[PDB]
Amino acid sequence: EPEWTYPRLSCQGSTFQKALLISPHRFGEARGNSAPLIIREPFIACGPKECKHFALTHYAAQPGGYYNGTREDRNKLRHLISVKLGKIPTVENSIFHMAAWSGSACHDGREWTYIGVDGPDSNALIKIKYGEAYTDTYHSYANNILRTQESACNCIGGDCYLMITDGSASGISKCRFLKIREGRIIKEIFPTGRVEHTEECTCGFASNKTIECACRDNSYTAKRPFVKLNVETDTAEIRLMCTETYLDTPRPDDGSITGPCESNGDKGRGGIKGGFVHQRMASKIGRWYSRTMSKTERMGMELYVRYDGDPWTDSDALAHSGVMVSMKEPGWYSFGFEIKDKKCDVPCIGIEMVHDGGKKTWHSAATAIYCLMGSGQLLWDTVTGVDMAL
Amino acid sequence: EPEWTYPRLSCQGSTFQKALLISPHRFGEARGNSAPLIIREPFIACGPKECKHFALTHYAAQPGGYYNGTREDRNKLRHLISVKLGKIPTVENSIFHMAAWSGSACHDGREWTYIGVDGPDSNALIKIKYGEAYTDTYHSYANNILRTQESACNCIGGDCYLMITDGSASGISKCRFLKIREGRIIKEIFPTGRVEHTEECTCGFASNKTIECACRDNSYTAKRPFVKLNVETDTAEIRLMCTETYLDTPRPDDGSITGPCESNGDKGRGGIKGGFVHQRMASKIGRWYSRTMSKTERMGMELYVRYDGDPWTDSDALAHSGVMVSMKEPGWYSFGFEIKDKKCDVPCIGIEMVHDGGKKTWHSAATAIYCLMGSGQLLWDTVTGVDMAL
Amino acid sequence: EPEWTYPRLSCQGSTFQKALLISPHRFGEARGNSAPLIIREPFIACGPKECKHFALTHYAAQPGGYYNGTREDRNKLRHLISVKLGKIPTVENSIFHMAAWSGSACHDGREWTYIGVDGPDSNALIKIKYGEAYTDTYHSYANNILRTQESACNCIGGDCYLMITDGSASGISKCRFLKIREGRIIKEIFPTGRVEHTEECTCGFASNKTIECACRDNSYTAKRPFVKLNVETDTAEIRLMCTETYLDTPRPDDGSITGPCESNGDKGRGGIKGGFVHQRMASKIGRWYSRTMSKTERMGMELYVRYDGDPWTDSDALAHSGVMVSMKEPGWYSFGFEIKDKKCDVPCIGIEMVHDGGKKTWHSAATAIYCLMGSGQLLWDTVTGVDMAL
Amino acid sequence: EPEWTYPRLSCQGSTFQKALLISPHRFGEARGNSAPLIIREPFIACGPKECKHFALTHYAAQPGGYYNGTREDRNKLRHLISVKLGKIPTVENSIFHMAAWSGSACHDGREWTYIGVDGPDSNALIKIKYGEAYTDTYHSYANNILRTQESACNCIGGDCYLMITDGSASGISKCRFLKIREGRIIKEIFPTGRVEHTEECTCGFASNKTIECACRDNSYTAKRPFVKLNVETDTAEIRLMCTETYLDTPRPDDGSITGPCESNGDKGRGGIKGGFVHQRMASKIGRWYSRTMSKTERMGMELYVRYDGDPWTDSDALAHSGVMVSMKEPGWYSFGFEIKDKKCDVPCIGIEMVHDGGKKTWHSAATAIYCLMGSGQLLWDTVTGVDMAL
Ligand SMILES: CC(=O)N[C@H]1[C@H]([C@H](O)[C@H](O)CO)OC(C(=O)O)=C[C@@H]1NC(=N)N
Ligand SMILES: CC(=O)N[C@H]1[C@H]([C@H](O)[C@H](O)CO)OC(C(=O)O)=C[C@@H]1NC(=N)N
Ligand SMILES: CC(=O)N[C@H]1[C@H]([C@H](O)[C@H](O)CO)OC(C(=O)O)=C[C@@H]1NC(=N)N
Ligand SMILES: CC(=O)N[C@H]1[C@H]([C@H](O)[C@H](O)CO)OC(C(=O)O)=C[C@@H]1NC(=N)N
Ligand SMILES: *[C@@H]1O[C@H](CO)[C@@H](O)[C@H](O)[C@H]1NC(C)=O
Ligand SMILES: *[C@@H]1O[C@H](CO)[C@@H](O)[C@H](O)[C@H]1NC(C)=O
Ligand SMILES: *[C@@H]1O[C@H](CO)[C@@H](O)[C@H](O)[C@H]1NC(C)=O
Ligand SMILES: *[C@@H]1O[C@H](CO)[C@@H](O)[C@H](O)[C@H]1NC(C)=O
Ligand SMILES: [Ca+2]
Ligand SMILES: [Ca+2]
Ligand SMILES: [Ca+2]
Ligand SMILES: [Ca+2]
Ligand SMILES: [Ca+2]
Ligand SMILES: [Ca+2]
Repeated sequence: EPEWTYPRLSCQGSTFQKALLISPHRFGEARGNSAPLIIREPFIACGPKECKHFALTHYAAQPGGYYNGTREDRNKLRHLISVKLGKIPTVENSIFHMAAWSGSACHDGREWTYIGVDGPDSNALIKIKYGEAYTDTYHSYANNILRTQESACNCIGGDCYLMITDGSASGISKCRFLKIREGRIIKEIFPTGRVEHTEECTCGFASNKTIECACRDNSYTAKRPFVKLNVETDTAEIRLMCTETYLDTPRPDDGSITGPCESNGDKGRGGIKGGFVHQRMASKIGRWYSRTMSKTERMGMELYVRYDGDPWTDSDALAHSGVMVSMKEPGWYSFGFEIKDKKCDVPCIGIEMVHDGGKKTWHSAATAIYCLMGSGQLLWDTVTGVDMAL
Repeated sequence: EPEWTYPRLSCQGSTFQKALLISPHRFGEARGNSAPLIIREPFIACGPKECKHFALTHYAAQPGGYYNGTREDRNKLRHLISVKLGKIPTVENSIFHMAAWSGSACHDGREWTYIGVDGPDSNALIKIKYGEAYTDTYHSYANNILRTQESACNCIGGDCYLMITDGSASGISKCRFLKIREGRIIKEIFPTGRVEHTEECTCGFASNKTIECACRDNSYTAKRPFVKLNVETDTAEIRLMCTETYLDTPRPDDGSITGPCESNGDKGRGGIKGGFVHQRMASKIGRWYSRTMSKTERMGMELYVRYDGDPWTDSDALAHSGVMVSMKEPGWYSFGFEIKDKKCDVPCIGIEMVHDGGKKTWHSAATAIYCLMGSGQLLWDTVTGVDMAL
Repeated sequence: EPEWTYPRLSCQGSTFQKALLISPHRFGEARGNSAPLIIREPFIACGPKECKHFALTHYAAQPGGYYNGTREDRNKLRHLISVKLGKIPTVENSIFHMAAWSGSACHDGREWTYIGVDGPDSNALIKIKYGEAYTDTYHSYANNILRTQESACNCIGGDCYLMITDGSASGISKCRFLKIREGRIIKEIFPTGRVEHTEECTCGFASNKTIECACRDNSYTAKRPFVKLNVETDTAEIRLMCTETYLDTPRPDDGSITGPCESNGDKGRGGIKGGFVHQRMASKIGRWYSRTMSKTERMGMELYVRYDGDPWTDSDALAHSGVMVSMKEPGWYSFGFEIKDKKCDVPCIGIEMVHDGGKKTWHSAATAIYCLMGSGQLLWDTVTGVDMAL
Repeated sequence: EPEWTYPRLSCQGSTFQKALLISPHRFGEARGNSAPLIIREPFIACGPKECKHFALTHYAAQPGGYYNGTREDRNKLRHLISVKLGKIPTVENSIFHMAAWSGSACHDGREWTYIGVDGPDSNALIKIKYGEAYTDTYHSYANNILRTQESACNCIGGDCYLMITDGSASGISKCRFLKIREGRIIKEIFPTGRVEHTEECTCGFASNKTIECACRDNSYTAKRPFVKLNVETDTAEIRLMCTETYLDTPRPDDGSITGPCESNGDKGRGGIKGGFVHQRMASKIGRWYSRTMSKTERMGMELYVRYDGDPWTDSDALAHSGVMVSMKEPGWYSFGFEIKDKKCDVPCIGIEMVHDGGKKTWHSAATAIYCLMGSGQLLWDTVTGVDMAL
């Protein structure tokens, strides 16, 4: 039958470049004839032959009559959808997978696993589907909005790992990792370390033995919670990223948080999901990240890379590697993913560029993709091109 | 060739949970750019690899100009259509299988069999199609609207069984079962027992030897005719469900039908097609059923279960297992179906949620899907989200 | 590689029944959101796994701004298109195959052959495509609108046969048959007999040795030219159908043409393409035909069958076998085709139901399908359901 | 695996004929319900099984609200897109391959390679994608709009060759050829000879050892730079076509450029990309070319051929072989491509037919296709049928 997928060394390259923009709302004018779905929280996951562009829709299209409520996060209509990457996610092109206001998905070499969360805020539910079949669920353990990544989960040898968390957006949210095999939870991993708040982890394989995640702390710091998960022992430990280049929004000025690596610092309340992807080379490991250009608003998006070291102990600034979205453009969630070439994996970061005109109108997003490509430096930025008044 | 499908034991689990909502008319606004088909009597049937969401279209879209007639049942334009479960049944996404104002379909492991009925009321006709080929028909035997299930037929080792019935909607309608192999009827099975009115059976496998059906009596009782068809002998017997939880609409209060199990009781005229699906375990069988929350109108929908016992003699209440559709929301036909996971079958119930705004405007439906998924209790209900004035 | 296709015995059955209606313009209202293509001359051809519904479009959709000219037969924009049978032929669902104002197509077991005719009226061109590749052409031999069937060609052992004709619509048009193998003309067959005018032949296999065609004579008779083509010798002879049930429109009353089988009779000028398909049984051959209900206008469509005999010498009336389209509905071109079941072929007749409001508005058609199905008699008729004012 | 593609001898034939017209804006009326994409620089490339129709979209549809900018060449929204040849390149039918304002693509027998260029004018970048994976890039070497073919690249035994160029549009632009294998550049080939300005090469195989290109000189001459690239040594040489039939637009009258073959002549500034395709026979090679009917404007398009000889020294007129687009109709870029029949290759030329209504309104194009087909002479021209005011 198909072989189980494993992380492979990354394809040769030393800079990211602009790849593709899926800007569905370039076709949503009242005088046009299209039906782009109103979405937020897009992410991409690839199998050996194809990538799927996922998102949580509000089950409404532009132009339409259901714009009121599209700036709300959770409700009974939101669903996990996808199209093949490169197709415009319209009413007719998309697949509705399950009811969900928080999702994830990944391919293990043989089939797709889709994860969706819905239920009341105080008692929500992780629902897992493997192909066509709904296969398992997991219960709220802290009864305050159980939720997951909003990016791809990660499979090795048929075991797919997924961060879930539950708890207050203003207090404690201790995340946990599920090991899912063929749609069924075969292990629950309870992390050790700086565990007071970890959510919206962007995860990937550092090697066949370790998964790493750059996460969001919505209450205490602008440094990202950084997870190291040993896949063989099924143990995880979390400590804050020590780099002075704080990747969350809001954040203080770089290098202004004094004291040891663990110090929380100022402007900790609030957050944003951030891009992170690995370049696995025979000798070294590159960790690529993205953060907004604004320190306080979801505007702009810049690339950073650091080779080797320990993200937990190194205060050194990450190397600035290009402006993907200028400060004039919206820069909201970003996520890492990998495209499978014939013999190696191509690391990419995707960026959600939300069209926000507030609650009085529709609310949705475009997705920009940057990927490792050749050498030199990043050459061009992405604009969505949408005028929200049309 | 691929091999014939057989019922297997159900995937482990102990509660249903909200799975998927296909609400096409969320995109049918006059200022939108979509063409959801006007449909009624939706149902789902799955093969080894995919599920198809079938329905009986009025061959008209919303927005459109052919709303006069969409509250009629039978007319020369009605057709059986489908999309892969998860696609929006729109004009371009659907496949039109045959002219039909009554339908069923199922997969035997190798190919799909589609059943449609059309023709004048006095002389209607069952038409069978295997794949692309029209293979056989069956004539009206009581000359009064020959009709069928409006839910999946059931195949075992290549033999697919189908309830057909014929006769007065407020009188006698003695059903019969067709045994169809590769699109040709190879046997007629004439049931025994309480046979005066059985229609719209929701059937499935209780094991490899027995198919059971929960049906509608539109004339005499609010209790459901319960069919047990022995697949090895190709014989069937029907008796009324004895449970005090009357599953039909309209119905009297639970437990008010005094006297022996077969007593018809009060508020017998009228009916609704009802959900029913089996959870086969090694030494226990679960029978899951759905009924409206209103005793008289097609509003709401609640889940019920009972493990083991004989439906024909057990007067005990069914155990209530969640509100799938609130009293506020439409709850029309419901049906059972199973999804094929790798080693086991997943029981589900789907719910037709009709948008009823009277004869004065368009008429159509959403489909809500609930499936056995994990443990605990059912967490959330479904709303269609459609404002019929847009 | 795939086996070459051959005619097989027909599936068991003794009556045709209503199968499917593709009425695209049920979705073309000015207030709707669809784009049905404006077409005429539809036909269907099936391979082992799928049928394709072909037609000549005017390269215009309803609603639209290019209605003027859609009642003209030939122009530089017309093209042969198709969708999979059961899909609505819209702008996006259809495939444009080649420029063509006269077409044909058939599958030989391995690939599809598409034939299209365009060029000036005095010097047009047969163009043949095999899969993606344009492979051959044939030249006008009488320099007066070279044209072909407007129905499926017929392949046996990899040789596909096709009627083409050229000459005056009011005078002599001596048809010829091409034997095409893998897109290339390997033989030209010059018919013998009553050859003064044969066009728009509907052809099919009577056996592995003989192809037969019921054709149109636009100038001299209302009896159809009937072709018998021996596939082994590659010779064809044509004589008029002798049945008193004249299948052309216009036509005199049945049985009013006195004299021998060859007599032309009255009301010979004008014509219509007619349905014809074979039911090949081990012992006997049924020839199924269709003609309009009106003797003079393209209104209504009735089925007729005759078993055995010689169509050239038998004056006997064909057996009336059902009203497919009533006299209130449009009945224009009709064609035969066969659907491949697992072990046998299912004969069908398709009917073009044109929406004609004259030259001041759009002009297009619906396609109704009737197929051999069970026993008894034909039970229901087809209406397109379209109101040309919406 | 499948094997590598090699040029083969061409299918037998001696004239081109009108094959297919893809006119998307026949469906772009404000009162219609379609979304044809606004595109320019279309081209076609075929693999063993299918052809893809590529183009450079402005990421806007007709009707729509983003027409300001559609007469620009380079901007951050331009993307390489495709549909299977014969599908209408609409918003939902197309696949968006990468951000690109200059492109090429071709199939090597196993997979597709897509090439896009974007980035600032002074520092643009070639991006290569093999299948789904972004595999390599190539930097600007003259810092003045690095660009490529806008027609198919060409693969032999897995090596795909591509013309890239860089430099002033009214000065020096010395092209280079990239040899790409499975999406990675394995060699740069620096041409020899008349090298001062070569761009938008239309390339193809003259045999298994030589690729030839007919290119555009936008600065100095109306004669086309003619490249002969030896595939075995990976060396190229460029000299101007000596034919008195100048293939560029603008151009002086045929034969007015006096002096030796390499004389630049008059009306050299400005240009157009031009069609060119080979007809390989056992002992003769046919070179087919297209040019506008107007000597100064992009109006009309005529076919020309010459068999054998050396394009670099033969001053003889090319033989005129038909009007494909009349003086009345737009004739913009043209390109060559080959379709793969079972045993041989079919030469074709496609023509971009731009709808030009000025800067004041939308701008886009149809594509007309002519292919070698049978014998005789070319019979009919192509019109787009689009009224730009609708
Ligand atoms: C489950 C849920 O509602 N998650 C929210 C998320 C969350 O709200 C914060 O992370 C605080 O915990 O914030 C945001 C956000 O954009 O700030 C988007 C998410 N929207 C959705 N996932 N639908
Ligand atoms: C054959 C037919 O017309 N079936 C009717 C059905 C029927 O009248 C009752 O069951 C009484 O026999 O009622 C209903 C209904 O919703 O009450 C829908 C069905 N409509 C369709 N399935 N088309
Ligand atoms: C090639 C052509 O123009 N054929 C005509 C056809 C023909 O005109 C008569 O058969 C007389 O020879 O008539 C008709 C018709 O509907 O009467 C339709 C055809 N339309 C198209 N094939 N486009
Ligand atoms: C790279 C680029 O911008 N190419 C231009 C091209 C160019 O200006 C000339 O060849 C001079 O170098 O002209 C034209 C043109 O139609 O004249 C189209 C191209 N547009 C695009 N392919 N996007
Ligand atoms: C991971 O392990 C698999 C299976 O043993 C191997 O194919 C793959 O190349 C390994 N990845 C590395 C070395 O990064
Ligand atoms: C039914 O029998 C088949 C073998 O004939 C087996 O594969 C399947 O598991 C059985 N299922 C039940 C529920 O007995
Ligand atoms: C036609 O010939 C083929 C090949 O010999 C055979 O398979 C088929 O059954 C024959 N058809 C008849 C007997 O009608
Ligand atoms: C080129 O060579 C290949 C074998 O390497 C052969 O298949 C093909 O026919 C040849 N074509 C020409 C034009 O020489
Ligand atoms: Ca924070
Ligand atoms: Ca739509
Ligand atoms: Ca009842
Ligand atoms: Ca006639
Ligand atoms: Ca459309
Ligand atoms: Ca020039």
